[PDB]
Amino acid sequence: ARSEKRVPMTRLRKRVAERLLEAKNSTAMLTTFNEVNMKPIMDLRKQYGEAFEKRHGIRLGFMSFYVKAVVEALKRYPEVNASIDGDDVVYHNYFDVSMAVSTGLVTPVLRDVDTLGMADIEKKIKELAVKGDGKLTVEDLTGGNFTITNGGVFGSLMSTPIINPPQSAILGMHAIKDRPMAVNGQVEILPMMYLALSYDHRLIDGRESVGFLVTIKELLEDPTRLLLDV
Amino acid sequence: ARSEKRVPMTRLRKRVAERLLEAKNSTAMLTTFNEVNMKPIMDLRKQYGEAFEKRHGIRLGFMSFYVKAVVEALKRYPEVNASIDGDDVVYHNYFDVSMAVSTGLVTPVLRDVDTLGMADIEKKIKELAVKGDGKLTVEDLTGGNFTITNGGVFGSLMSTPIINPPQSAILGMHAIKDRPMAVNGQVEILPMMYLALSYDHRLIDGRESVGFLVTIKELLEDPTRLLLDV
Amino acid sequence: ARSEKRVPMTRLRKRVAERLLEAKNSTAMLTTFNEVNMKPIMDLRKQYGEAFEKRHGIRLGFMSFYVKAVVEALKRYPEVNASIDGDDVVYHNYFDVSMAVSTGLVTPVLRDVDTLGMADIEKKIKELAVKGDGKLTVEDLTGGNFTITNGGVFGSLMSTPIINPPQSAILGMHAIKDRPMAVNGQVEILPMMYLALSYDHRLIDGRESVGFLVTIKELLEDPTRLLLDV
Amino acid sequence: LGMADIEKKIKELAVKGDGKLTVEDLTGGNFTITNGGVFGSLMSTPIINPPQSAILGMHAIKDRPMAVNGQVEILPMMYLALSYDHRLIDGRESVGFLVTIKELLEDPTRLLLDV
Repeated sequence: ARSEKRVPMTRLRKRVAERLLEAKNSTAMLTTFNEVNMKPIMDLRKQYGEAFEKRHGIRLGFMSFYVKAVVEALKRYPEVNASIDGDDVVYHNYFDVSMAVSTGLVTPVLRDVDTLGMADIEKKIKELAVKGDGKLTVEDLTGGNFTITNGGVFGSLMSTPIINPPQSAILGMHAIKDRPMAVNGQVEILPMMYLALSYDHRLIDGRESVGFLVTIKELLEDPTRLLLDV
Repeated sequence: ARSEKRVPMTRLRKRVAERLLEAKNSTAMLTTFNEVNMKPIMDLRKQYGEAFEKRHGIRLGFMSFYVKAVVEALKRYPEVNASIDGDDVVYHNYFDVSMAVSTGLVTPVLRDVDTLGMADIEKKIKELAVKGDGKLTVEDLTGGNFTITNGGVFGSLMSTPIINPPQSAILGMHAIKDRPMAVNGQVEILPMMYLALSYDHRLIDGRESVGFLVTIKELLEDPTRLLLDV
Repeated sequence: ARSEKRVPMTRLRKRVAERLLEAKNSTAMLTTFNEVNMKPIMDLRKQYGEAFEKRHGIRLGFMSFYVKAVVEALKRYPEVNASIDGDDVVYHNYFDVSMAVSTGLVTPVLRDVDTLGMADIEKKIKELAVKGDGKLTVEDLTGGNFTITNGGVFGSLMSTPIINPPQSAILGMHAIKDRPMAVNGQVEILPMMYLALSYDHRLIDGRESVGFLVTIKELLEDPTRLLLDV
Repeated sequence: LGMADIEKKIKELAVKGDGKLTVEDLTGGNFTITNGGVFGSLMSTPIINPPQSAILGMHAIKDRPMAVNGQVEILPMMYLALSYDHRLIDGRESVGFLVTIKELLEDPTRLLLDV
């Protein structure tokens, strides 16, 4: 009933807090943005949804497309898939991608997503999403070379994600909103989504950060490009 | 007439500078953005402007709407209305909102805005705006749980506000510009304004920061929601 | 063939890294954004391109327009053209503008651009761009009061540039994209580009940062304003 | 001088025309610009002011049909007369001198680009 209520910082919250503070003071974090047209993917889902479910027992969603795109990007830009280890740059020759799941929020790791099929990525993601029960073992919460954080779920237009050290970058998805867009001289309404790539400028430079995000944009706007490799 | 002019840093400027530098190194500041359609409010003002003035002797402006919206948001998200006191989280059971007034810029405090009527908020805001004469006593400049900073006045499209410790977040208004928008399958021009909520990620998390801003968006786009509480 | 590859941080990369990290911890960097309509300039270039080339032997591009606009802005806001020297504010009475050229990226300096003609600025910029051969002497890489960094070249929509100490601000250009825009009640497609001005809030305040960017916007949207001084 | 400045100085002299015009003001000058549109002057022949070599005469701005990219449109047109001492200034120059004026007046931006 008094004007101020002091509640002791729980050890967990206290640990997290220090982490976040050191995450921002240890790195030279910067953020680059871009936008993507979710029309193509949304159509793929409308056309092959049922088929995909019957044939794989798992629903086709956005995530597998994002993860597939991220891996191809990580493949073209190993710098973004590397970490800084004191006086070293540790290039990882594998592809583990951390994926934020609500619970606070937690970062379970999808391992070797470069070898997984979409149905598979769709299943694993569900596993972790489901384990968020509270049965998330730290053997699940460790590692990861890159992180993808969703936020559209809340109605997030655009924002600045915080890096997750020792990782070098983080990709933040946002809400898909209809937005007027110029398309071949004509203005048309498309389901647009902003992408935010925050990165450690100590390791990753402009050209790369930009190109990394463009690549994601390209492969998401026409998944077929994954196949042709253009 | 020489190539360089060295002017000694005035003690005031020097104090401020150190503050700003420690404000950014002490916290894990992040920024989340969104946009609002100022059409509704602008209409309320056109329709009831005169009436409001005659009946209250004060002009109806944007501020009272922003402050009312902020308080309701602060009410739904006490975390954003709390501070971090060393090893504590101090939840404030009252509603003081700092409001940046030009002069440098100064942060006078509106106290217990949760009990004020719009006419009242309109008057108090004027008082402080007027005292910016230079009769601003520190009994006015202290406290505040949250801060609202206007910048549209200069033509600011969008930007990143800096937190004002010990406060946990800050809401930055910007210029209202006509922008094509998709409205029920049709593109229409609306008076849009971007909102930037910068916050201390040590205390406030994504879900909250996002939801906090969405709520503001919702209540500003239809003030009636304040009444129905939806 | 192993999962991790450790490559020693080269001394150069190591020096840079420390710099970037201290650039972000020493200052209270903030970023303000805006957008510009590149239609006007693009037309000037289409109309007078040939003429300009024949008469000056150098092609007319965007850069000279940006630099001319920046100088006029720097002239109206000396604070942005000043540095912080320990306990001092060093106002520079000259106009050197650092310009990022790819090679990593390097910041050659254009000296006294306030006295240069567009043809001249076009030539000098080419010199440095060409010396990027790798014949860039540090007598070229030193100094600079402000920095302009291009990124549209990569497809950069919008981003946050990092300040280059001892400098106080940095202007980041981005990709020019057609975007629907409201123009006198009618929606029309214009070649729009976002501008990001990051600045040291220890020295430069909102009003100034905003106004500095608006001015750039104004002079770029109608170069004639440089002549009339309005 | 900046335009604002030229605008002020011109006013000074226009105002001193009080009758406080000192010959220290009335001497010199390399070229002369004479306005006449003020009276409704369509076009005319200005007289040179020796020792000067030429003189530019402005005239009334009148709407006149004009061909503009295959289409006839009404524009606020004004004739320019450049009278000059042919002993020193030749055709090519007199013509080019006037064209240049025409160009820079039709698009002031050209002053900036220098084209």
